[PDB]
Amino acid sequence: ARVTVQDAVEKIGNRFDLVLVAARRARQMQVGGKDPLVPEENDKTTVIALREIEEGLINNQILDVRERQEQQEQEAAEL
Amino acid sequence: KPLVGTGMERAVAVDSGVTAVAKRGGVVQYVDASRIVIKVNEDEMYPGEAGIDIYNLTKYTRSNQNTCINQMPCVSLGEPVERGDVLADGPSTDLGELAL
Amino acid sequence: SVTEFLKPRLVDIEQVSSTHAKVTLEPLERGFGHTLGNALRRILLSSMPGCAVTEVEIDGVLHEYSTKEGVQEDILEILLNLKGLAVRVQGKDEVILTLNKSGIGPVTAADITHDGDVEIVKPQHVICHLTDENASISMRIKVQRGRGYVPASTRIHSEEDERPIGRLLVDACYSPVERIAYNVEAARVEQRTDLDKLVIEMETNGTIDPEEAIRRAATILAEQLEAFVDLRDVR
Amino acid sequence: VTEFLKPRLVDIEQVSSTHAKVTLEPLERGFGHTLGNALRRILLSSMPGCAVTEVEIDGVLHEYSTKEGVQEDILEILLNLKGLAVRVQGKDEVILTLNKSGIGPVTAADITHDGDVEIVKPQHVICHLTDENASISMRIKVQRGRGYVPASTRIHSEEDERPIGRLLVDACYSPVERIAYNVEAARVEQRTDLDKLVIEMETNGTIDPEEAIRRAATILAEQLEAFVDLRDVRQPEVKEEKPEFDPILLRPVDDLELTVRSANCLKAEAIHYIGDLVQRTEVELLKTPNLGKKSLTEIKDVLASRGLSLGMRLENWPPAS
Amino acid sequence: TTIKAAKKMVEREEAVVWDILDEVIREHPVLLNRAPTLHRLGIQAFEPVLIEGKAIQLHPLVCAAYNADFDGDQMAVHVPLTLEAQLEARALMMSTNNILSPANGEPIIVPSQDVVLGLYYMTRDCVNAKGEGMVLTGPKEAERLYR
Amino acid sequence: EIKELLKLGDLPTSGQIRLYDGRTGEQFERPVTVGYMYMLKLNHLVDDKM
Ligand SMILES: [Mg+2]
Repeated sequence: ARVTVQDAVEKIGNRFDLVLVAARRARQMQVGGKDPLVPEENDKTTVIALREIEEGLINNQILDVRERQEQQEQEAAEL
Repeated sequence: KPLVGTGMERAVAVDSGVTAVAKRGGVVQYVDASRIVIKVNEDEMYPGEAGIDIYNLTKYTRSNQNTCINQMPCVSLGEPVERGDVLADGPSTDLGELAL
Repeated sequence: SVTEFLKPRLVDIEQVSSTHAKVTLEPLERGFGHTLGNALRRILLSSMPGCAVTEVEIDGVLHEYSTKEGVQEDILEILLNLKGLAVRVQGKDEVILTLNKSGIGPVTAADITHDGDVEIVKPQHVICHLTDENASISMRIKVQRGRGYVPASTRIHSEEDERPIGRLLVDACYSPVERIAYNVEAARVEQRTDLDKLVIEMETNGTIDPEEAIRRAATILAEQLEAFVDLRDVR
Repeated sequence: VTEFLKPRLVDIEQVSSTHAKVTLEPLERGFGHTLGNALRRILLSSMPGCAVTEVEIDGVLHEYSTKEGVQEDILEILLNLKGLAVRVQGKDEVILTLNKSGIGPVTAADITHDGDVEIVKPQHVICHLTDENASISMRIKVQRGRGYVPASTRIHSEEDERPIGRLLVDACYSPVERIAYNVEAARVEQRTDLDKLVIEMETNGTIDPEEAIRRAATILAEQLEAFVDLRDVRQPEVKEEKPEFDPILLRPVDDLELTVRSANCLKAEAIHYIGDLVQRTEVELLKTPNLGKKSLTEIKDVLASRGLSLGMRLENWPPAS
Repeated sequence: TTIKAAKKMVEREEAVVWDILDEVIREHPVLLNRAPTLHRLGIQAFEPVLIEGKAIQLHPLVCAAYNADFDGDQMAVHVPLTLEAQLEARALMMSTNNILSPANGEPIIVPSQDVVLGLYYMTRDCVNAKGEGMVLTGPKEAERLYR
Repeated sequence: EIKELLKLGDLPTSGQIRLYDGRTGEQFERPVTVGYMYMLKLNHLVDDKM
């Protein structure tokens, strides 16, 4: 149950890229099957995405470097 | 019955033929939920083929707006009634009065 | 003294009429008057053991939206009048009574074939008007004791019990009480002041007993209170 | 079914150890309102506790006066005294001395170590004191009452007499500071909405909030004991005493729901009671004229729905007619 | 497991499936929409809670923004149906994220007649009442004295 | 005329009767007016709109 996201607007430049990176994170988490890093409350993926965006441990650049390193390590394991 | 009426609720109840009106005054002969048999007064009685009057109360039937219109009896046995008096209040009527 | 005070007690069960009654409780120290009054009024109006009609079975008519040659009123008003009456059962909780009558006249509740356990609180309640002579009314009336009120349509559990056409359902709005007013006034004590005596007047259907209803309400309130009288971090 | 439901609490928040939030779920359609109202009206007015009752200053006889040594007025000292939470033993009323001066602000811990009583918050400041030669003291007197006591009922006490002890200050005998009950919707597995109670409360720290709730519940139970069913179920004793046959036999023959012709020809044979018809066979029924296939089958089928048999052997007849 | 049995269980409406419906709407907001939409706030996002009656309960403090009095106005509800759309509805068109009118910086969530009348009656001080000119030490004391 | 009609019955002439709350069980200040008004049910049922 998320009621206020004003601090998220304070964190990211605007709401467009905010909801874009939130959608990418939710796609990589829910239909991606990966693991989160924030304690949940038996909820959906949207509100935990908003929570981990509000904290600051996940953003555009962090998602970019994470997916890049994942692709690199997958290519390395592929040999 | 609407408590705060305007008086017109009587006339508007008898002008529209939604309720059963007494065509000829007489005495109540037979009361039923559907059929009302009224014995005609011998003064108002017709000269030939004398007899009685029989009103068929319109039972539950679909109106033009899917609303159930029905008429209920409002007279007791042998209750004397005059010409033009009400006999069975239809939908939204009570004792000959528009009661929406 | 100032702590561990007294308790109220029933001191009158005076019935001003058959249905309208008035009980008095005393004594109450202070503030307990309005508290207990509102509490008991809410508990009484909320739910009490009721024994109204649930469904009927008329052999002549098929569905409640029809007529019956011989009777004056409509079947819907018959159902409403049957809802208006009240009965009292002691042994069993559910019972099927029979209403059978003939001949011209105002057929009231007294014409039913009563049983030993089932009792009619008021027979003067008119049910129908058998206007025609050769008109014989004969029907079954199901009455089951319940708690509170339940609508007619939402009371269904399957679709096989309603297959008999004669089974006509009515909303079992069983409620012995109809209105519960209360007030407080000065009480009597050998040497003290500001003691409050409470008075509850109740206009009821006449089925349940005033003291019995007050005691049942007090029991329900005491149970709901003991539900957390010693509440802890329980799950 | 004359069987109500019981709540199952899931949230008991004890934030700050003096400001509690309890939930109760589920309840009936209206039990939450009455429960919250009763609990509020009890905790606010009818809740025996203890607080300050009387103040004693050296020579300031009037609230419209001041005394050097403090940076406030006597009304501020009275307001601070109004919150001095302190609990007492079985004693009904006890005085406490605050014969102390100095420099720093005076707090609640400055009261003498009266072992019979104990203050909740000794660190609670009583009055910010002037930092120079502030030579001023006072005395307090605490009691135990029912609930909030205004100054009006003590104006009569002021009207009675006037020794040095006659001062004026309210007494919040109720140990709870604030209470708020609320109702919300609850979702039973099939029922859509029922009353869910939410009780927020805050006390002076004399007792635990849940302890105050339990005490209010116990006092309400003590009040209601005089009418609770006289017992758990009011009848843990069952017996039985019934006659052998049924009173249907004494009922007239017209209670059989038969045709008028059949009933007439049955009454014509002096058969006006079911008990006088059950103890005989139908070999004599056909002897009476106008007793054909309709009347006989109707009579023998009505008793079939009643279980009794046409033709029996009983000697107890007729009791008592 | 299969779709046919699931549809049968849903249409039968067993008492067990209610928790599934409660969980699936716990964090899945919908879009309330007024029939005439003139400004942005004609469509808003709201987290639904399950209730009875075939009527849609609405917050009183938003109808003024919706220009929808309670004289019989009919409104519609839409579902995002997409994770991206759900996140967007929670982010941009959320009720809490829309309180300043798109026309003026003034709050569109201005209180309506009932609440302001209640508060005006509450704060309208008289000259003589119970507790005239007494003294208190906290708002909780005032709440106790009032209740 | 309405004043004298109310005076005929036991009802107060002011036409404003005090009320008591059902939940809190206390008295409402500012004695409100209560009466018996004729009301109509429109043909805009929710069962035909949902
Ligand atoms: Mg409108």
